[PDB]
Amino acid sequence: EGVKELSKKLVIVNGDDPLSRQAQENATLLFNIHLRSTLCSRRMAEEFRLSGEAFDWLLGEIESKFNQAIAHPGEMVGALAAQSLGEPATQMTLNT
Amino acid sequence: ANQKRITTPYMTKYERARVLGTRALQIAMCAPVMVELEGETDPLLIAMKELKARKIPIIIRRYLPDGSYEDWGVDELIISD
Amino acid sequence: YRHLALLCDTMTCRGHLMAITRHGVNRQDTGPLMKCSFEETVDVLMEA
Amino acid sequence: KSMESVMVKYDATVRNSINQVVQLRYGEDGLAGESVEFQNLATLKPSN
Amino acid sequence: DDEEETYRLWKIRKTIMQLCHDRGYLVTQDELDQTLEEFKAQFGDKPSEGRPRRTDLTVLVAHNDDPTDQMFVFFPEEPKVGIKTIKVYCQRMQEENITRALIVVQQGMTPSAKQSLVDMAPKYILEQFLQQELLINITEHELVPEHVVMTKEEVTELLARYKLRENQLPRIQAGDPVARYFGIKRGQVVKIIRPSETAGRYITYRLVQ
Amino acid sequence: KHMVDDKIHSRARGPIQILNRQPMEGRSRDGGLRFGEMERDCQIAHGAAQFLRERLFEASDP
Repeated sequence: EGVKELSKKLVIVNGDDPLSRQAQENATLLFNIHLRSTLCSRRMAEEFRLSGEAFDWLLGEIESKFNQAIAHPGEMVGALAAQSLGEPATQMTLNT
Repeated sequence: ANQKRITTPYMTKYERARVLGTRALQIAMCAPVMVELEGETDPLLIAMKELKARKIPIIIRRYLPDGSYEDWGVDELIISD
Repeated sequence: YRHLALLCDTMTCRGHLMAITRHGVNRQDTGPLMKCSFEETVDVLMEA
Repeated sequence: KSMESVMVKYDATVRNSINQVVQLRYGEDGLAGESVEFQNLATLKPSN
Repeated sequence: DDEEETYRLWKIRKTIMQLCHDRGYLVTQDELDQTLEEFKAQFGDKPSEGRPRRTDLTVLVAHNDDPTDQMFVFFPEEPKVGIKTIKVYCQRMQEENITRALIVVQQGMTPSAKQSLVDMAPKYILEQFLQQELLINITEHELVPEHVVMTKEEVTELLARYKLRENQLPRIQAGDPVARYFGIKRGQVVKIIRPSETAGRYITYRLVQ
Repeated sequence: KHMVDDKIHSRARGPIQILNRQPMEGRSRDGGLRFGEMERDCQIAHGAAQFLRERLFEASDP
């Protein structure tokens, strides 16, 4: 129930359009799979053995980290990407 | 309306930088202040105390790319910091 | 991969290839003063 | 000078100066490049 | 080579059936994937100076629903098709009640007949193709992601929900072989489902213009 | 021959050219520094729009 609640907690696409929900699920499809794979009950019960306070504190930490990990709007992403590809060209050599 | 809130309630670093700078500006040229201060001279510290108090008398107009605008008050804007 | 895929999709987003030349960027109507700020100035302003 | 114009709007999509949508999300994930981290997935590769 | 010719014709019919199935016309499973040896037993293995030859293996395939519009294919004996021959084909579409036809030319197709097909395309829709481009398939490639042509209701609700227009939507050229394979006219929207390395799946939207 | 005394200089609102109202060049005339094209683009990449605007319009030629 905690991992399902977190999987419903994280959001990238808002709205209740079924198109929006499908886009949201395809956007966080890989990440939801990875977090459910890490939070499988066998690994929690055997390999990790965390308490309930540790578990819901962890869920809050993951939600806060993802909330920080969202992309802010208005960032100059195009010039950032053009520069971020130009710099490894400067480092990389034609004589390599 | 309070329902059509498409953009995220998480206010951004750009927004916090702009409001911090302008708040420090009218604090610097002596507009009245409504957050309680422990004694400081610099508008930068006064403005960051205001920002962490979340009591700014400024509402942000965000231009959604369709042509419409949406207003976001700092009180209901949740701070990433 | 974010920046790399963003570069490639901005390259291919116009329905066709976009070589980074005057010979393409003059053909896309992306602002006369963008075109002027590119390497050719007088011709693109003069055509605009 | 090719891509001085691409930035992300408030609806978390990518639009140019012409405001043409190119990416629905930034890097098709909407996640920051400083925030993203290397990760090893254990689901893929082991036997059934 | 006779065997090469009959293998080519078998693959031509196979890809035509797969094209019709992916386009949305009612094609039975045996023609969708029949054996090369089954086709050889069907037609006689000898396209060169034999009882199988061009136009013999044409099909008239109806749609999955609303069978009023049906497509059919032309196989001219000549390599370079004649305008008089495509006028005979025009007479065949006139005597039929269906307006959807495809033409398969062995060599290059004449520009006079190109301009002709541009002229009479609006009254009845005719599409030409070449032996190699319909000998190989495009959607089977791993580089090529999934394509689905969306309809007007989906287009309207899409534009309403994203608050963008058709010019703001990214385009795809009409003469691209993907659009030629899917038979899509000017200003029509196609969704593309693509495998995403960092997100699993991506749904991108393009407009044939 | 590279001496720090010969290399160091700084400017605070000196002369302006006849053709354009811009700072001098070279420390002999107490010249101004060229805030160049790629530096402007990298300032854009940082996003300091007000800083770039003040550096480009009113501190140069309002």
